Amino acid sequence: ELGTAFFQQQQLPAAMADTFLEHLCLLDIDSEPVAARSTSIIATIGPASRSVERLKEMIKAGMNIARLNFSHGSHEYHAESIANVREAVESFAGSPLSYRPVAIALDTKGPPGLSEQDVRDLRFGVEHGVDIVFASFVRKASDVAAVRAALGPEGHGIKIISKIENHEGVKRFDEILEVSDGIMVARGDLGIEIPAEKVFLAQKMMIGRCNLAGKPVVCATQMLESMITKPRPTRAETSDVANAVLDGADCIMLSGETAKGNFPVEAVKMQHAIAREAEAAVYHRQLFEELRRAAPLSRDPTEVTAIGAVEAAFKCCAAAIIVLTTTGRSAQLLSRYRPRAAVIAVTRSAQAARQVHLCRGVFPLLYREPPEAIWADDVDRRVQFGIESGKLRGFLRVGDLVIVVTGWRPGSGYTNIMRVLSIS
Amino acid sequence: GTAFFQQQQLPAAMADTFLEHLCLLDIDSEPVAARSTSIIATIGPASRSVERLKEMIKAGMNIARLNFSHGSHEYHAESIANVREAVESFAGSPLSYRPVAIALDTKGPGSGPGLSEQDVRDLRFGVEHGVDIVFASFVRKASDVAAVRAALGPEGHGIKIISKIENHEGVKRFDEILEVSDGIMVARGDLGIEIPAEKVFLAQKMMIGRCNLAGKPVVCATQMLESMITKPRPTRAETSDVANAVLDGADCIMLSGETAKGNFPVEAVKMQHAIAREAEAAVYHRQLFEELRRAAPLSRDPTEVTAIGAVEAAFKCCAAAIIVLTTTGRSAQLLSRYRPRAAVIAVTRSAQAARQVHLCRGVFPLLYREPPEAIWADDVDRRVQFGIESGKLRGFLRVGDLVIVVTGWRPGSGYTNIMRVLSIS
Amino acid sequence: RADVAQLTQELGTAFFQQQQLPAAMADTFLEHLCLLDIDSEPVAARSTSIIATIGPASRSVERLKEMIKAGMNIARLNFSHGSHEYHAESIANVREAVESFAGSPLSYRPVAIALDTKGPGSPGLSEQDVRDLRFGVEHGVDIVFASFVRKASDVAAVRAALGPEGHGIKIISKIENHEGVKRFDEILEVSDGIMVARGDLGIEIPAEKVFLAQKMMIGRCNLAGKPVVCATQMLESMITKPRPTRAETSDVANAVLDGADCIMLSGETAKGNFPVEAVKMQHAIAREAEAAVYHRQLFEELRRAAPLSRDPTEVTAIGAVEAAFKCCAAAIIVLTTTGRSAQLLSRYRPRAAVIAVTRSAQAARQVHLCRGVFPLLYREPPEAIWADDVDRRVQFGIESGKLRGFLRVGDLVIVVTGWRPGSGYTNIMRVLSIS
Amino acid sequence: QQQQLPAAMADTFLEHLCLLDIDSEPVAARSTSIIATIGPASRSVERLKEMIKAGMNIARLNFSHGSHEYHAESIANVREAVESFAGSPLSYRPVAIALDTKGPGSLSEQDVRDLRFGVEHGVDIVFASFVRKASDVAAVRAALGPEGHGIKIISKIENHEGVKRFDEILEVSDGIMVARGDLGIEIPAEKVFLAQKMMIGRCNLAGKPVVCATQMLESMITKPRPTRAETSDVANAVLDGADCIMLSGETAKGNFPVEAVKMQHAIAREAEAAVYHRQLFEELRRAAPLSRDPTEVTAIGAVEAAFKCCAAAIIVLTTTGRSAQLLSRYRPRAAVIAVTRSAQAARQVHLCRGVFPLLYREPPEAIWADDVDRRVQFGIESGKLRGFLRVGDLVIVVTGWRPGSGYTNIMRVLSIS
Ligand SMILES: COC(=O)CNS(=O)(=O)c1cc2c(cc1O)C(=O)c1ccccc1C2=O
Ligand SMILES: O=P(O)(O)OC[C@H]1O[C@](O)(COP(=O)(O)O)[C@@H](O)[C@@H]1O
Ligand SMILES: O=P(O)(O)OC[C@H]1O[C@](O)(COP(=O)(O)O)[C@@H](O)[C@@H]1O
Ligand SMILES: O=P(O)(O)OC[C@H]1O[C@](O)(COP(=O)(O)O)[C@@H](O)[C@@H]1O
Ligand SMILES: O=P(O)(O)OC[C@H]1O[C@](O)(COP(=O)(O)O)[C@@H](O)[C@@H]1O
Ligand SMILES: O=C([O-])C(=O)[O-]
Ligand SMILES: O=C([O-])C(=O)[O-]
Ligand SMILES: O=C([O-])C(=O)[O-]
Ligand SMILES: O=C([O-])C(=O)[O-]
Ligand SMILES: [K+]
Ligand SMILES: [K+]
Ligand SMILES: [K+]
Ligand SMILES: [K+]
Ligand SMILES: [Mg+2]
Ligand SMILES: [Mg+2]
Ligand SMILES: [Mg+2]
Ligand SMILES: [Mg+2]
Repeated sequence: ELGTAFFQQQQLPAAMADTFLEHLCLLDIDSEPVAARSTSIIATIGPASRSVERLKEMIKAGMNIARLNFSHGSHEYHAESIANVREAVESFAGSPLSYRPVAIALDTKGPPGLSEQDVRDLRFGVEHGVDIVFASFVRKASDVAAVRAALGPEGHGIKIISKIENHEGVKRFDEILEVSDGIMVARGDLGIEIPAEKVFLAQKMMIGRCNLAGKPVVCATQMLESMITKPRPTRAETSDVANAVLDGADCIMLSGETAKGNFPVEAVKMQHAIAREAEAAVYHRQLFEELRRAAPLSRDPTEVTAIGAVEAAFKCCAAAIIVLTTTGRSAQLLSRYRPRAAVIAVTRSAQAARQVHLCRGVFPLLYREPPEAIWADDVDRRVQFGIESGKLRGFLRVGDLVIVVTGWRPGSGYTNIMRVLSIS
Repeated sequence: GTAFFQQQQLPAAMADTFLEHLCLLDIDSEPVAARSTSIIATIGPASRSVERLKEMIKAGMNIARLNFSHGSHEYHAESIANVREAVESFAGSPLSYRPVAIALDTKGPGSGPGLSEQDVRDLRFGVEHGVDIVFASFVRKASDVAAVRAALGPEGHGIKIISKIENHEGVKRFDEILEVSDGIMVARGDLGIEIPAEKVFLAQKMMIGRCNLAGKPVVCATQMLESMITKPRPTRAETSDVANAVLDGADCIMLSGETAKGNFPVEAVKMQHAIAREAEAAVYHRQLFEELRRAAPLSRDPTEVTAIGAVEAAFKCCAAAIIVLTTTGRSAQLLSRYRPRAAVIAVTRSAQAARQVHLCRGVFPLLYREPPEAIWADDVDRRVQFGIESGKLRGFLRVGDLVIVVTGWRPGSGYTNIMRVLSIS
Repeated sequence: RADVAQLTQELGTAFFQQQQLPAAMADTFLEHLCLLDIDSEPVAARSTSIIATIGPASRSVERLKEMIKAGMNIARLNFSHGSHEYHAESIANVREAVESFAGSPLSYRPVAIALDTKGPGSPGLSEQDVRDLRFGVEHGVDIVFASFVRKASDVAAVRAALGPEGHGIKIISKIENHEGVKRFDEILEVSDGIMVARGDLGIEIPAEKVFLAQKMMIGRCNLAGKPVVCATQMLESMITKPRPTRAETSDVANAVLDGADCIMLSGETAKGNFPVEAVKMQHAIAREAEAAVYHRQLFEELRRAAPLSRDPTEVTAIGAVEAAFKCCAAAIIVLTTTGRSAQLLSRYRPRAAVIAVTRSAQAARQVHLCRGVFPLLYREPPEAIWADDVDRRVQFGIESGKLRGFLRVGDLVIVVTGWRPGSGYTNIMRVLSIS
Repeated sequence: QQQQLPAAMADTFLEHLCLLDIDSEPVAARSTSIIATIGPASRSVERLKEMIKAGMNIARLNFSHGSHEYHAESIANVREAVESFAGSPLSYRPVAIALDTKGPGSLSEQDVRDLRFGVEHGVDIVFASFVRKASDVAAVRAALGPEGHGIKIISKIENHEGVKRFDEILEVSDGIMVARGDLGIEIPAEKVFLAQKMMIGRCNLAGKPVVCATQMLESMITKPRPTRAETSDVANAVLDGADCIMLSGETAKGNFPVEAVKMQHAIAREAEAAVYHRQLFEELRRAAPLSRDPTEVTAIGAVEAAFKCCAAAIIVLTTTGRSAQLLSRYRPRAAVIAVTRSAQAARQVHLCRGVFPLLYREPPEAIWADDVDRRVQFGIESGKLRGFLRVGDLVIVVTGWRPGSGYTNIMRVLSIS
């Protein structure tokens, strides 16, 4: 079986609780997190985190997405930062146990319409192959359409994460989310635009609505602010990181903590440590039931397979859900049900591998082997790639159970199969 | 469509509380799904005619009960043959053929402590005549079940033993009896004499609840439509009783004198069929599925893990059916324990398993007769297609429906591990 | 276990093995069913009232005394049979048997008298019904079971036929056809309660659908806080046989589990060979079924569904029921003029008996329509100080409770009273320790 | 509607989060008490008057700093600023005085001296530092002597042993303080939130006050506005179920002590309206054990009645504060207005969330029933003056059958004016 020690780790006594109150009462500081950290860390790259050597330390500390703030620097400066990130990422393309795809996100300066500088900076993003755009001061659905249009003919695969920074953005949230790929709760400007004591209501509301819609939500700004000058954060700061994860955030961000502060690597390490602890403390019993009850009935086989797979993973305490995905959509639909099992996404798309870091609990594996002549053989080779990487990284052991999600024919949009596999 | 959400008590099924669920029950909401609670009809003078048995199979009879408290071995062998003859008269159309189980109900131990000598003889008769199930009378402890198992010998290992709880000791030792039995029968006639009559409903509801929790079949028996022995229509208490046995969670409902000796055997089967369909639509699945899920323990068995994943997927898309390939019936039983609204269409080559799965609510057995294909994957698809074709013929499926298909990774029993979402074309 | 540990040490483990208390503490309905125990005996008094149809088998004063002792709470007179002279003799015999026990509170049982109308037959109120309803007013009947109610205007016609003198009579509309089921909400709004008349309903709609109509109407009446009666063929075989069938005992238990305030006996008591035994059987089943009710979910659902209220009687009633559940109160003693304060307690389905102390003989008979209400008729002349008249009535309920099994030394009771005399001013809840 | 009522009616916690509205303004009075540490920046009588008006309910004196002479001057200045508002008895705000001990280090003689100072100066609460076991609480209780029988002991959990022995400490303490500063050094900083949420949950279950403390608005020591993490932290302590929130250096030595109190007040009001009462009340009620105590039985009946009619307040007559504490444990949305003649109980009841103490200084009526009705009308008049009540509102009134402590057993539904 698994043993009594297995059921004492990763807050499993608190997870089995019949009420939220009992769940809180059963939280144990001695119950150690075992699962890999599922909340992605976005680190803002600036003078303090630009060097190739510093970026290697940040990748090792847990950075998944590199943010380039186009409110500062120049095109030449950000292109050098992008090249340094790509160089530090590719320095691990040898050791499979260390290679990790890192997304590149462009944060716009902001706006009567889209600013001239935004148009130029967005074009720069397309030309430099950025994966994500954090669009500043989004107030309505037409602002997202303008950013979408500026991403031109070559950039329609770039993800647009709309930053909600003012009262109008909060009030028009539903129409913005409908046309955006995700949302960033941009607390800095939001805390100036609306009373500071109301920001938590906007954060909790937007995270809840994004979780319900199955779209990524980023919690941003001043999460570990004091770490710009101090080697350890305050009690309010560690609490804030933990509570953003407990709220349901897919990503957490570092701004000045990594862009200009004295402790960029330590700030990433701190976010990693807190997120792991907070993910184990999530009350999955009620969360899954509520995501289940609130999500409408679906006749989309990818959505139907995803809920079946997450239910199966919870039933056997599956070590992982291995999904084959071209666009990342199959992994995103698994992620919306918040499984405790890691979602190992095997893809041939280098861009999808970087973009799936926006989805909580998705661990991308970029597959570069040449295709098999028989499609079913090519599928099994990718499933075994996910198992062998999982074994290598520590996610899996022989005798573990995994859930495998695939489709019935090649190409995106046909996911409809869930298999229960025993690791051999 | 908007009309779809009007039928099969779907407004009452979406209710957030049990009280609102009751308030939304609609007499104009027609049941659409196939009747999932099995009907056991006791065979007798009123129901041994081969032509009368054909009418009863068409009316909904799933299990033929042979009461060994009456008649000789020669009488019961003629009952078995008349049953098999009426069942096999429909084998010429394999897409509409209905398997019918044969159950032997023992006389019991009487003033005796354990397996009576007559029961030893009757049980061996059952093995020799290939009965599918034994309804073991007056089971009081786990050792009574072991004695019935021993009397069936090495050749009767596949026969299902349903322990009849008919007295206080059986109720008090219920847990140990259920652990070693394949299922339970709430034998209300003797139970109502052995314990105060006003307490039988507590024993019925408790045993049904515990069997549902254990995932084992439970039969509600005796006097369900008693007045239909002489009258063409039942009383208000009788229709209520049938509906409430289904709402309690019974897998099977039974007819005794109503089919064995009465004047309305076909109409008593039609009546149970009509009530069960209405009551199944009125089940509050929202709470029931949540509770069965929360109470079911964690499992490392791939059949069990696939079953809950498949039931969850079926609810998510309002799947018309869950088509499962099964050798012993176990994969269909594990689907059935989560009480899906979707019909569990079980495709099997075992004629015995096809008969025995009638004990599990919502399992519709299809007997596959074709010899195996050389390529195993093609043999699985042909059986899946046979389920789709049978389901289309029988009204379970239409083009455009979504179905969940449950299969395994290699031949033989015990390897179910795959769930597929399929669109009917 | 932690929420019942101190109370288990105080009241004892035997207290918590009775009245299905292990099944009542269950966290799910499934676990609640699994914990039902045939050895867990009912302790509480029977709360679902029994309506017995009075006919040739149950008319004698001596037979009626046996039926009152067996548990009959409401005597039904079916105006589809007999004559005015026949039913007046039945009424007089019921009143004579009821008053033969008027010697003390520790032995008095008030019994309501209900008139069941013949019906309209082939649209408006029939001329026979106008005559029969006038008979009911003249003979002081407490309730009218109005046959074949199809719309709100049918109820208004019955109310009009009762005249100015029959304003206090309760109108229980009988739902017997498809139109009455479809127009249920408008009928319930203007009626005092409902009767699920399963005999005609089972002929008017498919017999296999009657259970849906019964469960729906009971649920809606529970939600509205109005009495609902389950009627017809509950113990049918007991007309000739001394014991009922397994379906019949199941039906009675399920009507109580559904949420019915009253259960009825028709030919079972009017013409059968075992009228007293039929009443005893319904009494035995109802007590067992009341203990098996899953109060944990039921109370939560009645609370969540009941709208917010600014009526102090309504606010006091929910507070009193909550307090009674918290301490396992033996009773909730309420002072009432019309029965309304006791009815508002009853709508939350407390496990504690609602002992209603009233001076109104009619209200004492009519509160039998509400599940768990035990009426006590107070006969003493008023005290000079109103506060001391209130205290005397509360003590009358505590004295009847003490020597009637209900209350014991060391028991907690919840007492519900008002701030001024007259109907409509209930607003006080007190926790009292009995000594 | 206002006070997050659309989010409060939600059928799931997820839908409740989705319905939270920045435009839905808080209407109810702030229920989470603010403890402000008094030091050089908040010592002056004039500064203390502005802090009382900003929302300070409990004045904390940290015996890790200063001297007995210094803290006695602080106590006198607090009492002077509090009494400057006693001319209007319908608006007078009681303020508790809490002594925070230095601690044991490697019961110390320093602590024995400081605890006797507290008894001699009439302190209402002792924040007992570094509590590791039930015997540490007994030692603090012994040092308070026979004259300090009524002082509330709030045990500070600041290390691994305190967390592990939490249950035995809570059973003998009056309440708990989650002392996050030392706890964040004694255990990994990323685990403190688990200890905070667990201790708050267990105290809510036990019906005992819990204080969230340290670095809640830390940046406000030098800056006029807090960080986004800080406002989030205050809101989350209230959402966790904390009865009190604390300010240390923010009020003791910082440049913006009044602004820090105003900030905690503003956040707490917003966070209290965002509490999901539908699930919280049902969980507190299901988990609270069955009781034969009439005060306990009346308290749940009164909270249930208050929710049923959206009562503006629950007015309770209490001697020791116990009847108000038993109402508070069910977390009613209605303000618990506690009318008390004891000045000590009025100060100590600030430890319980949603309890608003009213000190009774009117002459006693000759008839006891008349005396009770006047204390009840006093609650109504103070409520009307302070904005808690309006004509037409419904209030729940909780009283006893006989004078003296321990006889609460009555709940009445009253319509205002
Ligand atoms: C002042 O902080 C901000 O307004 C927050 N924005 S940021 O965290 O993305 C951030 C980016 C940057 C720098 C600092 C910095 O905090 C910076 O000093 C800097 C300096 C020179 C070039 C680029 C940057 C840059 O991108
Ligand atoms: O998540 P996405 O983008 O829909 O990709 C899922 C697709 O990947 C697969 O599993 C395998 O497809 P490929 O063989 O083309 O990689 C498909 O069967 C399925 O439709
Ligand atoms: O329910 P059972 O008896 O375990 O049978 C399920 C088995 O049926 C199958 O689906 C088909 O197997 P066969 O080809 O041997 O019939 C197996 O893959 C699976 O293990
Ligand atoms: O239930 P009802 O009909 O509203 O009667 C309750 C009334 O009974 C009382 O408790 C006592 O009133 P009386 O003295 O008129 O009998 C009132 O204070 C209260 O208004
Ligand atoms: O809350 P406590 O400490 O039990 O005190 C509440 C007490 O207050 C009262 O309401 C009034 O008491 P006093 O007359 O002593 O002021 C009592 O009836 C009740 O017992
Ligand atoms: O731009 C941002 O990140 C903000 O304003 O918080
Ligand atoms: O054997 C039976 O069917 C019974 O006793 O009810
Ligand atoms: O009228 C009735 O009582 C009936 O139809 O059942
Ligand atoms: O002593 C304290 O208050 C702390 O350590 O947080
Ligand atoms: K920017
Ligand atoms: K038999
Ligand atoms: K009639
Ligand atoms: K200190
Ligand atoms: Mg900004
Ligand atoms: Mg029998
Ligand atoms: Mg009729
Ligand atoms: Mg400290």
